[PDB]
Amino acid sequence: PFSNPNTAEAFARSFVSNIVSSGEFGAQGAEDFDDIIQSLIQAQSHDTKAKAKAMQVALASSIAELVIAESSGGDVQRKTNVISNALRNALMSTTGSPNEEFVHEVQDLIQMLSQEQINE
Amino acid sequence: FSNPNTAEAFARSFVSNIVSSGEFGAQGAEDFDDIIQSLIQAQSMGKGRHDTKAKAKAMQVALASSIAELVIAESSGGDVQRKTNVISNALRNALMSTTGSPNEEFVHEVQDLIQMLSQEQINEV
Repeated sequence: PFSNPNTAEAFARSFVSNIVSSGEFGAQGAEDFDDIIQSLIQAQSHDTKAKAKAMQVALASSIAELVIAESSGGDVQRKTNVISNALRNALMSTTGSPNEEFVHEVQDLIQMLSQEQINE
Repeated sequence: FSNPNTAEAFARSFVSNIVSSGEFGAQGAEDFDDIIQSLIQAQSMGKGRHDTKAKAKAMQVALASSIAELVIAESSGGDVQRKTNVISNALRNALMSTTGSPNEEFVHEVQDLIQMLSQEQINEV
């Protein structure tokens, strides 16, 4: 989905809409996701495979870190399931595919970052 | 990384340290430069209407993960410990030079991300 800058723009709009609709995040939380995803999508703009991988991981890691920073510890599993659902749905509606690898990366990153000193 | 003037200087110093290490070739150094410059622009843009502590953490993690992923991408699996040591040393010197702390929390984040990303399907060869 991060092939086309227009597909990327369309995925971002759809993901943030899925976050707003969940009822799990307030005004500021949905805005946090929007500011961060919009920034990284815009940055993702000659390409190498290595650079594409770095940008895909930067986006996955930014989403994972927001889940932790928005959560209060005990609700990380609930917010992980809500963000996983929002992601799967936006990918499926914008691409016809659920991009399970991208979702796996975000889930793995959420679990690793729940233990980093930046989040202690 | 909240101070644009510092951010830019850190980018230049870090990339200089990567080039001087001799551990990364010309393409590697180019990939690092392009990615670190994009993530600085992202750090500024990520402030949007009102900067928040949660957004600042998300953008520091995005920068750390982008560095960790290129370490994996620029090798092909084998020499990960040497490259982790060289990148950690390049980062510490660039942080000390531009801030006067080694910011070992940020460096540890990058070392943890190298460990975890070296497991992921995107990195399978």
